Order: sequence, then structure tokens, then C-alpha cells
Amino acid sequence: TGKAWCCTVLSAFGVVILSVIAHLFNTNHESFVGSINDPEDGPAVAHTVYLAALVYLVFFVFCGFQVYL
Amino acid sequence: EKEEAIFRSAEMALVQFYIPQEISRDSAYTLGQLGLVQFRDLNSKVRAFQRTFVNEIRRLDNVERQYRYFYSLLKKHDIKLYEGDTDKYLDGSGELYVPPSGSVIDDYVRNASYLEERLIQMEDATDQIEVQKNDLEQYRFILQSGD
Amino acid sequence: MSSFYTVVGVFIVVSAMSVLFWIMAPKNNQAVWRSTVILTLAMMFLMWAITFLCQLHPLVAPRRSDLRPEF
Amino acid sequence: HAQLSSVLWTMTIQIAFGFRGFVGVFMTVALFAMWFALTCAVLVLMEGT
Amino acid sequence: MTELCPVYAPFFGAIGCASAIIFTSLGAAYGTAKSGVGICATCVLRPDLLFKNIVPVIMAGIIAIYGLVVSVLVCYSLGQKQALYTGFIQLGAGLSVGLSGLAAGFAIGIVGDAGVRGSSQQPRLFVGMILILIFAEVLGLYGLIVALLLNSRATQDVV
Amino acid sequence: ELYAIAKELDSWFQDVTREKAIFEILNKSNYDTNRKILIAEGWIPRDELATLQARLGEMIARLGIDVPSIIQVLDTNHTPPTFHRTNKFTAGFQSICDCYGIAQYREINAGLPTIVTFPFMFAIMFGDMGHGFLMTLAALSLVLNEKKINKMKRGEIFDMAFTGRYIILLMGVFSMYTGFLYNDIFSKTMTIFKSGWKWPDHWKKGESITATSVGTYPIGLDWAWHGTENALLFSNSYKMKLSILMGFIHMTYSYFFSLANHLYFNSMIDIIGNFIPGLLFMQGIFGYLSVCIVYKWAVDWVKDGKPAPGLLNMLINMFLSPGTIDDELYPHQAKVQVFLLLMALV
Amino acid sequence: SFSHFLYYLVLIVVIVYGLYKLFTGHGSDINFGKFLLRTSPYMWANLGIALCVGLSVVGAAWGIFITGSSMIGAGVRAPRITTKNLISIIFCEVVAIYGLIIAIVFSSKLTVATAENMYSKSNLYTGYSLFWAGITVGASNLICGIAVGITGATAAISDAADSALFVKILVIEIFGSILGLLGLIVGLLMAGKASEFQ
Ligand SMILES: CO/C1=C\C(C)=C\[C@@H](C)[C@@H](O)[C@H](C)C/C(C)=C/C=C/[C@H](OC)[C@@H]([C@@H](C)[C@@H](O)[C@H](C)[C@@]2(O)C[C@@H](O)[C@H](C)[C@@H](C(C)C)O2)OC1=O
Repeated sequence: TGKAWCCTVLSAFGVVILSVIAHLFNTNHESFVGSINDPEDGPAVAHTVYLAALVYLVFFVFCGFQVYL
Repeated sequence: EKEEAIFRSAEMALVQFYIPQEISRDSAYTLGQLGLVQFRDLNSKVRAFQRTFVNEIRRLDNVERQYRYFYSLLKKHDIKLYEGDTDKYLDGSGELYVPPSGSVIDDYVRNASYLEERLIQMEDATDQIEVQKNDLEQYRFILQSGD
Repeated sequence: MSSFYTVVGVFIVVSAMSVLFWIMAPKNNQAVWRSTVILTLAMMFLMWAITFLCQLHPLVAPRRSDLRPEF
Repeated sequence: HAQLSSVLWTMTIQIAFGFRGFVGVFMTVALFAMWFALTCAVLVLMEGT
Repeated sequence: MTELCPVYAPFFGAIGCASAIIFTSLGAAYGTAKSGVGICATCVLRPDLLFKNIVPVIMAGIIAIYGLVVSVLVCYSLGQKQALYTGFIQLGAGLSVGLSGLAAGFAIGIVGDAGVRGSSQQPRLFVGMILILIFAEVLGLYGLIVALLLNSRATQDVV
Repeated sequence: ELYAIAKELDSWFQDVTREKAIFEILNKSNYDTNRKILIAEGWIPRDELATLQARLGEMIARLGIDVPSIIQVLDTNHTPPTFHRTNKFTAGFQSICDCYGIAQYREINAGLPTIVTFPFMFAIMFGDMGHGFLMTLAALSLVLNEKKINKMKRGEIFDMAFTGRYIILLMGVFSMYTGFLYNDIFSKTMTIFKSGWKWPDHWKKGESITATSVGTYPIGLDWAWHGTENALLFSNSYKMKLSILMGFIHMTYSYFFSLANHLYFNSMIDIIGNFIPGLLFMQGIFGYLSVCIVYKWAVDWVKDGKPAPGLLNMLINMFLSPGTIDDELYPHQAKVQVFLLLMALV
Repeated sequence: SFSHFLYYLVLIVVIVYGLYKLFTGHGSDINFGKFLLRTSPYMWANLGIALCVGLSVVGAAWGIFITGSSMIGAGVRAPRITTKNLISIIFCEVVAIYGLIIAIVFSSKLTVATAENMYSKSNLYTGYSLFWAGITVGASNLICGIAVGITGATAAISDAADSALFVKILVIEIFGSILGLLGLIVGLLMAGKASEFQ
């Protein structure tokens, strides 16, 4: 069950960090889209990281259900 | 009140125990149960194998060797060893428990010696039976080879 | 904007807090509490004050070219 | 520590931002997993040792 | 072709980027090989220390991280029309991190081998082995720091 | 037979080990052949002397044997052991400070200031609010669940990092604090407050722009320093001077513990011959460097018009060329520098 | 030996080329002066900094593994000596600290110079000074680190037997560290008058 715990922790940290990153992208944060090297389209990257965070949330809930049982 | 000795070491006083031999074993038991005395080596001037209780330490060392041999037998003939009751002696703190009597220790020594004799006899018998069985098994295998 | 007197005021506040805690520290593990809290406050203030002084009248200004003209 | 953290962010997550679509989402997931693994391995655990 | 930006200027940057990973990888490989010999020697007698004694191999690999970081950061300022000053800055950073990482990897390998062979006999030596290995790794860290200091000046006031 | 043994072997072994330990301790006694008294000397803290007397009285009552005075406190010139009473919080720090060596009797414990200094130096070197948060969570997992981990068996790597669970917790908290002071969250920056740097009103794409000062950042490094070309030139100087200052402060704090030890031990000659000379040496050669580092930050060199004095070149010239100063940090700089050099050389 | 043969062949080729240039009347064509004047002082400065830090780290690592191998070997029977002989590793790493400091000081002098003043007297002097002071600091730290490592190995092996040996071999180890300190002092003295590239 160690793999389940590891994936639960990693997916929860993903749901937190990637959601924060996507929120910062959606608001056009200076540290994230403020340079010419940084991606030009804010909302597109925000939506992509929203989808990635949703995938990580699915993984998190699945692994948490596995741990609970 | 106990001094909270975190900034400096705890203040210590060298204490002398005038223990008669009539209650020496019980006094050592209580002093070890307290766990607050670092005994000084007052008898360091004399060399080894000449101290007061050398024979009785050697007897318990022999019993410990026998118990280690028993543990080796338990490990080789795979058997899980049942852990003792740690809470019986409280394994710490200043609480005092009823200590084993000298007769209990003598019974432990005699039982360990007799049972070591029995176990070594049985182990020798088992080893000779096993080695002759292994020889016969090898002979069976060499007879079982193809034409 | 701010000057060294801001650091002086923060030092005054930190020293007052340290003295108050030394006065009102609990009897149990009194030395542990006093040393831990006072030294934590001391180095927290020291590091914050160093960071503040480094940006009071800096001799280097942030230079970059990648910044987008919108920002 | 600061330079390794910045370079790890550059090589792991900053790459995933350019990609978009289903492949972009998959790359973001995989690259975040690798970034978190490398962080908790070398920076939090070993650079913290 | 400019006097400030010769056509051979990118050679120094490219070779510094190559060296930053080459020498750090050589040192990391020496450390990994020596520590692996030690670990495989000790695990025959004390298999329970197999995962505790892998630390020297881990710390040898961090040198490779330092080399990779310098190689990545050097590529930022690489270009066809780059000044000789930038090229020699890149070469100096690469040489610094590479030679420092090579020395650090050699020291980590030797001390890790000694420590893994001596900690199976005396478990109290694990702390000393870890301390000396940290002292060896901080040398590659210092090479990294010098490389970063040089790189910070790579493309500033350069024309 | 062996299964019969297995149900009782552990208790027998424990009893035999205790019986051998009590005789090994009793072996270190000056037995009197003429009398029947075993004379044994032990090192008990003065605090538990009454507890030991009460416990021995309880043992005497249990046995009922009448004995003369069994406890007699002695005043000798031996070296008493060094015992520090540790909690579950200070145990790991004292294990750290005892791995190096055991302190003298009634000597200033190095484990009390370690509790805070060691995690804080680790935080200065670590300096990350995201990685520090991960360390804090990893340590809190052990701290909150410490009862279960205490109950269960732990490995060599599990017993370690659990006896120091509070160590790791303090390091994580201080790392979060320093990462806030560095504005470094997973290598990014937090734009919590208003930056003191204002970018130009308008500029072409790809044009190098230099920000102008508007104020000072309240807490931590300014977030306008993120991604700039000269970010390293500022952060490196900041961190080098931070290291110098927080090393000088830590050194003088540790050196005053020598004064505390000498005062406790009534070694006035030690104070005169090793403390005052060394204190003057470090406060003239390296304390002066820290004072100059602080002063250079508090002077608006651009506004005042004086050139910025290189402190490293000043330190070099303080020894390799006394009396010569290229840049004037403060009036009568050469006189003070030669005075401090003479103080050190005396 | 292949290396000895290569060295001898290189020497013969160098001698033959020099004699060919000299006899034909083109002896001045092998001009080290033009090589030094036309070489970019950025090369000398960066090579000096890189070799300073690299050789300082090499010496530090050299002393570190020499001392650490002996400390671990003698610690099998006497584990108590590791913490007491850690001073030897500190004295081995202080030379790396010295090299790092010298590298910082020299990198403070790495300024972009104009094309017209590229090979000026001050710029060439700065390049030569940085190169040679870096070489001096690096080689001195290498030598000091090797010596301190040897002394620390002897100290660990000797104080494993009796702890009184460490307090008498620490004197020799301090003598060894004095060499690295003097190397740093001389390296700073050489580059004291070397101004930034302009
Ligand atoms: C396969 O990927 C592993 C390592 C690689 C390839 C890392 C690269 C990024 C490397 O190039 C970098 C440069 C070095 C690095 C980042 C090592 C970290 C290793 C992990 O450690 C957290 C172990 C760790 C899980 C494993 O080694 C052990 C099981 C162990 O957990 C056992 C524990 O008893 C022990 C306490 C612990 C200690 C020694 C760290 O290691 O993962 C691996 O093997």
C-alpha cells in the first residue's frame, strides 16, 4: 500500500501546486507571463494546467479511496 | 525540586554506599532500578579475575553463553522467539519491582546447564541422523542416474 | 522611503518582546523557553534587518530586457 | 540551492507550459511528476542534507 | 567577424559547456564506481546496510547535477555573434565547475569506499563518512558557485 | 523442546542479564574483609539524592533488616559526569552537541543555543518557502504521529530523523521564514507587497530597461529582482554580507559563552588573558568589518555624492597597506583602521 | 614508455622547428611577444580564475580523501577520533575557501572593455596579473591541501593510538595551512594594482 500512499501524496501536491500555477497564469502574473521568453497566451496555459490538475485530482481521489479501503 | 539542567550540567555529589552483604543483592537491584547512579570503579587497583565477585559473574556469563546457544538453535531450526513482558520490570523509571530471589537464579543456572546438556546430546543425534540420511540420499541420486 | 530608523524601531520592538518573554517565561523548562524564543526572535530580526538594509539605498538597480511592454 | 531550484523549474515545468492540448496536458502531468520527484529527492532531501 | 566578436568566440562557449558536463560526469563516474565496489564488497557480509551505504553513490551523482546545471546555463548565452569576453566567461565557468566536480567526485569515491568498508565493521563511522563526503561535495558546490559568478557576467555590458 | 524454550527464553535472558549487571556493578566495590560492608561510590545528581534516600528507605522497610547510615555524601576532587536533562524537544539537539564531544561538568551547554542556531543556519543555506514547507510537512508527519512511532520498532534510518523530528520541524519552519525573506517559493517569487522598483513608463520589446527606486520592500528581498540580468549581482552581495554578519554575530555569541564559563569557574586570569585579547582582536579585525558592512548600507552614496567604498579592498588595505584608503567610508577612517590594527597586533 | 616517447618526439620537433626558423633567417617569426600582445586578456583572466578555483578544489579534495581514508581506517577500532580529527578536514577545505574568495575577488574585475582599448597597457597588465595570481593561488592551495591531508592522515593514525598525538601534530597541520594562507596573500598582492578591464 506504499505505492498508494506515495501517489496520493504526489497527486494532492499536484492538485495544490498546479492549481496555484494555473490561477497565476489566468491572472497574467508578472512572474509567469511577464517575459518574452515566457508563454504569450495566459488563459491557454491556465486551461492546460487546469486540465492537468483535474487529472491529478482524479488520481488523488482514486488513490485515497484505495487507501481508505 | 529537580533542577532543569539544560543551560549547564546537573549538579552532582559523590555518594558512598555502605551496603552489607546481607542486602547487597537487593541494594544493587534497587540502585539499578532507580537508574540515577553512575558507579565509580573503586576496585580498579586490583587486576581482573581477582575481584570480589568474579566467580559469580563468570557463572552468569556461562549462563548467558548457554542462552545464546539456545537462541542459535532456535534460529537455525527456524522458530520465532516470544518476547518477554517489558512492563513487568517497567523497563525504566524509578519504580521498584519485586526482584528474583537467589534461589530463582540458582534454578535458572541449573536448568540452563542441564537443558544445554540435553540439547547438545539431541543436536548431535539429529546431526548424525541427518548426515547419514544425506549420504543415503546422494547414494539414491547416483543410483537414479540414466544408463 | 523608509530609513535606518525603521530598523531601529523594529529592534526596539524585538528587544521589548524579548525582555517581556524573559520576564514572563514559564517555570517549566524556563531556560529552554527563554533561550529558544529570545534567540529565534533575535536572529529573525537580524536576518530581516539585513535584508531591509540591503534594499534601503541600493547601489544596483534591477536591469532586464525580457519584460513585456504591457507590464 | 536557488540556482538548482530555478534550473529544475526551467527544465521540468517551464517546458510543459508551451505545449497545449491533450499532449500538452499529458506532458504537464508527467513533467510535474518528474519535477516533484527530483525536488523531494535532491533539493528537499539531499540539498537539505 | 568583429574584433570584439570573432568567429572562434563560440568555440570557447561550446567547449566550456561540453567540459562542464564532461568533467563532472567523469568525477561522478569515478565516485560511483569506487562506491559501488565498496558497497558490493560490504553487502556480502552485511546485506542490511545495502540501502544505508548507497549515500556515496548519491553524492557522486550530485556533481553531475552541478555540471548539467552549468551546461544548461551556459547554453543560454551561446550564439554565433557573441563576444570573445562572453566566450571566455563561458569557458572559465565550464572549466571551473568541471575541474571542481572532477576533484569532488574523486574525493567522494575514495572516501565513500573507505567509509562503506569501515562502517560495516564500526557502525559509528557512518556519521564520519557522511561528514567527510559532505566536505568533498561542497568543493563541487564551490566550483558551481564560481561558475555561476562567472556566468552572471556573461552577457552584461557586452556589445 | 525448542518451542518450550521459545515461550520463556527471553524472560530468562533478561533475568540473567540483570543478575550479571548487578554483580558487575557490585564488582566495583572496596569490600572490607574484616567487616561485612561493601563500600561503593556513585555519581548521582544532587537533585535525586533525596529520591534515592527515600527509595533505599523503602527497600529497607520492604526487607525489614536494620542497617546503619547507608548514604553518606562525599566532597571530593574528582570530575563529576556531565548530565543534561533533555525533553523530547531538546534530545536531538543535545545528541548533535554530544556527538562532537561531552561538555565539562557545569560547563555552558552547547545544546541550548543549537536548538535555534542550527536550524536557522540550515535555513539560511536552504532558503526556500516551498522546499521548506515540504520539510515542515515531513517533520510534522513524524511529530504528530510520534506516539505510534515510539510504540513501533524503528530502523537505523527511521530511528534517526524521528529522534530529530523536532530538529527537522524547526529547520522547516526557519526555511519557510528565510524563503519568505528571499521571496523564493519553489524557485519563484511572491509579489505580496508593493515593489520599491518602478519600471520605465514605456519601452520597446527587447530593450534593456533599468528600474528606478521608489521605496523599500517591507519584508524580504524585492520581487522586482526576479528574472533581471543583474539579479545575481545583487543577491550574491546580499547573501555574502548576510553570511558575514550572521557569522560574526554567532561567533561573538559563542565567545561570550567563554566569558560565562570563566565567570562561573572564577577563572579571572582566563578572562584577562584569553577573553579580552581575543574579544578585542575579533571586534577590531572582523567586528569592524561587520560594522562597516552595516554602515555602507545606511549611507545613500549616490545621493551624498561620495563614491561607494569597496569593503573587501578596504579590508585588504587594512593589513597589506596600513594608512592608505582609496575611498572614504567615514571621516578619520585611516586613523581608526590603524588604531584597530595596532590593537590586534598588541 | 609511450608518454616518454611522445615527450621526446615533441622536444625534437620543437628543436627542429626552432632551428629551421632560426637558420633560414625567420627566427623572429617565433615571437612570444606578439603571442602575448595579440592574445585577449579575457583569456588570461578567465583561465586564471578557473585554474585558481579548480586547483584549490583539487588540493582540498586531495587532502580530504587522504585524511578521510586514514580517519575511517583508524576509526574501525577507535571511532572516537573522527570528530576530533574533523579539524584536519576543515584545514583541507579552507584552501577551497581561499580559492573561492580569490575567484570572487578576480571576477569582480571582469569588466567589458572597448574595442579601441582592447589590448591597452592596463588591460594587458590586468589579464597577466589575474592569470598569474590565479595560477599562484590555485597551485599554492593544491600544494597546501596535499600537505595538510598528509599531515591530517598521520595525525588521525597517531591519535587513534593515543589522543596526545593530535595536539602535537596539529602544529604541523597549522604549519601546512600557513602555506595556503601565504599563497592567498601573494595572490591578492599581485592583483592589488590590477584594475578592471577598460
Ligand atoms: C532510481 O532512482 C533513484 C536514484 C536516481 C537515479 C537519482 C538521479 C536523479 C541521480 O542522478 C541524482 C543525481 C542523485 C539523486 C537525486 C539520488 C536520490 C535517490 C533516491 O533517494 C531519495 C533513491 C532512493 C529511493 C533509493 O536509493 C533507496 C531505496 C533509499 O530510499 C533507501 C533508504 O534506506 C535510504 C535512506 C535512501 C537514502 C540513501 C536517500 O535511499 O531512489 C533511487 O534509487
